[PDB]
Amino acid sequence: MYTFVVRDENSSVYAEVSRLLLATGQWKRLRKDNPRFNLMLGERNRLPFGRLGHEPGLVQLVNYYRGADKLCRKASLVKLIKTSPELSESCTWFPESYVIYPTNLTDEREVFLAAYNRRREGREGNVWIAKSSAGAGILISSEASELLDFIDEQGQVHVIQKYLEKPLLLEPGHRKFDIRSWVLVDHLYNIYLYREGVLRTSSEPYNSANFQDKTCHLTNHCIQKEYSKNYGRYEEGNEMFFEEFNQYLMDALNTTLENSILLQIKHIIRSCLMCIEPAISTKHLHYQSFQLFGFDFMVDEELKVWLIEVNGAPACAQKLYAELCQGIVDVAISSVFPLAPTSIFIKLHHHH
Amino acid sequence: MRECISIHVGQAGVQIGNACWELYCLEHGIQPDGQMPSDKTIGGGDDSFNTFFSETGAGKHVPRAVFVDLEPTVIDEVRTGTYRQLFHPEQLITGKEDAANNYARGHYTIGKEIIDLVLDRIRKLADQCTGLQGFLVFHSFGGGTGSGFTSLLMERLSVDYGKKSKLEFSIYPAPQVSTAVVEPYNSILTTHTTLEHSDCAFMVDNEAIYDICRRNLDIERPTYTNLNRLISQIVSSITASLRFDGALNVDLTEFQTNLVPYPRIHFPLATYAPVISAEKAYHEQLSVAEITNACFEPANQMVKCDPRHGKYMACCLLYRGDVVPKDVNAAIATIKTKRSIQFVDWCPTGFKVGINYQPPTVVPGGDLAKVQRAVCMLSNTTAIAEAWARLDHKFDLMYAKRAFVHWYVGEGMEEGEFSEAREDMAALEKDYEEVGVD
Amino acid sequence: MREIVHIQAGQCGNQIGAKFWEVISDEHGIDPTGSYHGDSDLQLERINVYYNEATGNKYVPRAILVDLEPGTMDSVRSGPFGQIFRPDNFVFGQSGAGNNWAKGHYTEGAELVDSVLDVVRKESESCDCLQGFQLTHSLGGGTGSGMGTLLISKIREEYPDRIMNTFSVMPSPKVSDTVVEPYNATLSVHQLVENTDETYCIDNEALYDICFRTLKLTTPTYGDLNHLVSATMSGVTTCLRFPGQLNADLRKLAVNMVPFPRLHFFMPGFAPLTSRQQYRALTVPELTQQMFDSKNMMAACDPRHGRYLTVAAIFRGRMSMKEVDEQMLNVQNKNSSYFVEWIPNNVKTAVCDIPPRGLKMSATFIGNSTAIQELFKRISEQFTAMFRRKAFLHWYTGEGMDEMEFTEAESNMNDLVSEYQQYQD
Amino acid sequence: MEVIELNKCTSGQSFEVILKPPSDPSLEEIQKKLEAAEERRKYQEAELLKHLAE
Ligand SMILES: Nc1nc2c(ncn2[C@@H]2O[C@H](COP(=O)(O)OP(=O)(O)OP(=O)(O)O)[C@@H](O)[C@H]2O)c(=O)[nH]1
Ligand SMILES: Nc1ncnc2c1ncn2[C@@H]1O[C@H](COP(=O)(O)OP(=O)(O)CP(=O)(O)O)[C@@H](O)[C@H]1O
Ligand SMILES: Nc1nc2c(ncn2[C@@H]2O[C@H](COP(=O)(O)OP(=O)(O)O)[C@@H](O)[C@H]2O)c(=O)[nH]1
Ligand SMILES: COc1ccc(Cl)cc1C(=O)NCC(C)C
Ligand SMILES: [Ca+2]
Ligand SMILES: [Ca+2]
Ligand SMILES: [Ca+2]
Ligand SMILES: [Mg+2]
Ligand SMILES: [Mg+2]
Ligand SMILES: [Mg+2]
Repeated sequence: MYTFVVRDENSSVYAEVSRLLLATGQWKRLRKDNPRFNLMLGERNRLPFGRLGHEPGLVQLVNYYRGADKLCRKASLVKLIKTSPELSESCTWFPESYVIYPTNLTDEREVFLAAYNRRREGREGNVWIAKSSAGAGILISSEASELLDFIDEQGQVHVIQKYLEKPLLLEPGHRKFDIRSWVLVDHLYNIYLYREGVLRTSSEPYNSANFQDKTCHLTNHCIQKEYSKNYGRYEEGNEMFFEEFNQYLMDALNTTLENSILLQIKHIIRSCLMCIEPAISTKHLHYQSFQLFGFDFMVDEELKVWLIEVNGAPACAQKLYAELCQGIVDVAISSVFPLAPTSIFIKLHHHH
Repeated sequence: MRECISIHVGQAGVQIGNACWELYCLEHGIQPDGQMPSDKTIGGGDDSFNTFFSETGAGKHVPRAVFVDLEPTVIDEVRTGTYRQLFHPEQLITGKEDAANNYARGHYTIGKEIIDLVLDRIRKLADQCTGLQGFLVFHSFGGGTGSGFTSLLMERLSVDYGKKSKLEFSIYPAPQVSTAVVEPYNSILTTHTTLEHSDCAFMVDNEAIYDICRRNLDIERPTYTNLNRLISQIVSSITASLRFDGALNVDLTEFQTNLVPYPRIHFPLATYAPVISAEKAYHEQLSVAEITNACFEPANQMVKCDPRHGKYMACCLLYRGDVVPKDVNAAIATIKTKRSIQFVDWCPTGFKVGINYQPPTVVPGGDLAKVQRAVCMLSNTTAIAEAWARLDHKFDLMYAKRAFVHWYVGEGMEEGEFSEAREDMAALEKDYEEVGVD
Repeated sequence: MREIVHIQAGQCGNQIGAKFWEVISDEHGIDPTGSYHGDSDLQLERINVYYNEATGNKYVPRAILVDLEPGTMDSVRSGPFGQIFRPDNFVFGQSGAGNNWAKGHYTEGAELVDSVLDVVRKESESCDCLQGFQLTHSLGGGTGSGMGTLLISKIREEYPDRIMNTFSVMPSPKVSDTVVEPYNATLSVHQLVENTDETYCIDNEALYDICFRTLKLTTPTYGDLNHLVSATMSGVTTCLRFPGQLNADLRKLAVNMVPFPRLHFFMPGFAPLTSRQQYRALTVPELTQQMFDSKNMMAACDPRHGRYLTVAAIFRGRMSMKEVDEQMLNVQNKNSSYFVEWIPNNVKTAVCDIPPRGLKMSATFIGNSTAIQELFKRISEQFTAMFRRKAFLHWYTGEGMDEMEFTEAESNMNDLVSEYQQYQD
Repeated sequence: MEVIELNKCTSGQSFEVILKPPSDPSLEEIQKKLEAAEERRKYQEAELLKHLAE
């Protein structure tokens, strides 16, 4: 009879896993402060890792990799890419990014203006996007004066990265989109990619001559469902799944999702996670870790994939809650606490 | 030459002191009867081993140690054990009834009526020192004596010996080998009143020594003898610089200079390797790089924690056996490129290395096998603060309901001394977070 | 040299205490004449905790026998091990207590108490370092209850810093001598709540049912109930009589078992309990599953009705200490809803190599459960069923007492219940 | 990767390697604390005996 606790009532994902665990009749739930547990579904922030793995006779398991914030923070991810030799500054699949601290507080202000003045002098497209983690708060502008003045009006760290002025547009619609991939990493640090991704598409045609209206530029599910007037027109909930998207790539572009995009996504995930493995691995740790990640990608009109950000506490598409949650129990939990396919994941083999 | 006086308080301190002095004697070639054939100066001399041993006219080498316990059962083992001939009765002080795992009882009730005796016995060992450096205090956090009487002894030592350094070897409480529920209280009480009196403290989590014995020595259920034989190896490696010719950590002052830039943060984390089973057929001897690489594995740390998520303030490497500087630097270069070693920006990113060519001495018939080289790393990591968080948390669970509090108030303590001690820890956790996290 | 002074008072007190010295004397190799004839040194290691060493290597139980009538103690002296007890330590009267607390506490008992304390003071003056006292007695009678508590009240006055421990047989109507037993028990319970550090609650009903249902005894006797108390008493005291680090002395055990001064009433438990299939080897999982089962507990309180404050287990015999930990850690991690979460590690375990007589291995259970409030709830409901009509009060008022003192004992124990109630939530 | 202060002797040697540069109570007051606790005990035992006298 395995025991587990819950310390994040707002998690739509592990809320289902908890419902599934109890449905097995072999997992028992305890109060959120009972240290005698096998599995912790811990809080997002200030998760007390230091108190894990100190109960005699209990093998304890947690659903967050301590130190993964280095990959799931806007400024942290950028700092990780430019410093880690495994990724280098010349990284080809990550937009040219810079970390900018508001002037009311290292800082890459002058480094950003240099590359900004070289592009302005070379006639090249010079549209940048400013954003931060403390957002629902984004500004898209081609003028460096506006981007900087916008950050100074705030009080937290921000990041300016090159805006993809040539994104792949779906037809009919002439609309933008992003791709979400759910990746699971078990205690053994196997990298499993969920065979099912989603495209959170924009219901508004893309307009390159007006970054003031951010309804056709931002593909966030909440922005389209509030400020967009064509929500749910071409697909249900602005969510196109890999089947329809794969049929489109073959009818219009004469290629496959696997060949044109999925290969690059699988390469990115490996390089991001393999980089930080020696920092977060729980191979010889007194407790064990496993975490679900949500990667966001961009696709330009040349079928190149760019990495936007990584989400540490991602939600799931409504239609994929059952299949994915059950998979988490199979490869991440039961692998350590077995119960008395055609795997739904795609293992990304690598060198530990 | 300058002398060092060792003090062992409580059962944990006393038994650990037994295992060490057994080890010191094997290392310096001292026999159970105190004789030392290698010492050519009979009845005197200022050699490096004289920092721990005095000499009589008859040629006996007598430890500079005092054993204190409020109950005589554990110290009687010393008076009749294998090394009974080393000590004389003045060195072994025993009461008649212990502190019942009650810090208040050891510190106030019982401690007040015996404190003046200990100081006198220690004063007698000080009168044999031509230039005393300081004291090494072995004790436990959980025991009533180890926690309660120690904190008092430290308060008085800082009064009778002002300019002298004091180092602790504290035993962190671990349920797997403990039958006392109030040990969090004692640990947090003793850390509070002892903090401003100790200059450097090596915490040892029994949980760590326990799992290292089960994992590396294949001991299904390790005894205190097992835990102590291992803990005496670590202690030996840390005190070796004081007992042997050398230029690193040559006096107790150097321990604070090299490991403690900030006063309150004086709890270095210790890592030791290799620990090899004597019952093993025959082990492939590890290189310098392999044993140094092991110093950054959580399984070999005296306290379980994750240094990858802390910041180093200092770092020493103490080697014993077949080791030459050339090999040490090579392993360090390879570990930096693979490991996560983040230092605080106001401290240099460096390693002080000491090497003693004599390899570790293993107690005949013990659990550990003889190796040709071994290392012990002392690194001041903010990650050790995890240990305080664990301990302080349990303290809050019981104190929120005032459980067991009446036992302390009943020996004369004030309930306010709890929260006062707890708030001192909350500040100690804050100083650690102010130094490590961004 | 941490000596314990034993006191046994009254009929029940002395018949149980007698069998108690029969059981441990066997374990330490002490024959009925006081001579040692064991084969191991672990027997004598901690022998002076309960025995004094006389001339000729004779061991004399450090025990005082007390009663207001000669009958029971005359049987002890003529009994099996009767010749081992110190002759002077037989302090007894002739009037009897008539199952009256008032008589044992204020009138008859008070006339004999000074002479019992003369013997206690004589056994203590010879102790190198006295740990404390342990009293065996019933609460439903007149002597062990009325005078027993009178003795504790006076031993605490003369020895205020020594541990006072008692084995108290609680009364039950299904196993009853007189209808006044709830009166005597309610009055004693207040004394114990004030002047005892540890009280092992033993409900005669729980003992009866264990003999009837589990031991398949068709018609139990007081002797059969006393066999259980003997074995239990031998069990909880193993930590004291043999070389062990866990709960070594009486005060250390209190510091780990009593988180609040008034909640010091324990439910003991034994295992195995086998009916005569008695030769079957009992495994460690079996020892543990039974040891925690309520049917093996002697308070007649269902633990699953309250929460455990602290727990102390003791395993006796040659076994796998690794397999003990695995199973103990299993029971905790399978029912963590019945252990309070605000006391980390409130379940300790001690191993002993010497098993009791006739068993390869065994386990003794010591629980500080809030479920004990059910015991004091029964006693209170029976007390009030009669006191509301003032029934049978004339036996007590005739001895000097007033109805007010009854109303106080009533409110005092209802408080004790309310105290056990707030810590269950 | 610098090595500084290399000291060698018969029984070993010690050195230092730099990878990157940076960027009480008096005796009177202890006796009072002790006597203060000894006083709180004496008071509590008096209340116990006073209680036992009543
Ligand atoms: N490593 C190690 N730990 C020990 C040893 N003896 C006791 N301990 C630990 O010490 C803690 C209890 O403190 P003790 O040293 O036994 O208590 P004390 O100093 O004798 O003080 P008293 O309460 O008066 O008995 C427990 O957590 C034990 O795990 C030992 O020999 N080696
Ligand atoms: N460099 C870039 N070029 C083009 N579009 C970009 C971009 N960076 C971000 N976007 C747009 O912004 C959206 C993602 O914003 P971002 O991820 O920075 O904020 P966020 O983290 O609150 C959304 P989520 O966490 O749900 O993925 C995408 O829909 C994408 O279209
Ligand atoms: N277990 C057990 N209980 C007893 C025994 N004798 C009496 N009792 C119980 O003790 C209570 C009566 O107390 P008793 O010892 O006769 O009073 P006293 O002798 O005057 O002090 C009743 O509830 C009985 O059930 C006995 O030998 N064993
Ligand atoms: C009140 O009597 C008892 C209470 C309990 C037990 Cl276990 C046995 C007896 C007994 O043997 N009575 C015999 C007598 C009533 C004739
Ligand atoms: Ca000499
Ligand atoms: Ca000082
Ligand atoms: Ca008379
Ligand atoms: Mg986000
Ligand atoms: Mg002790
Ligand atoms: Mg009777």
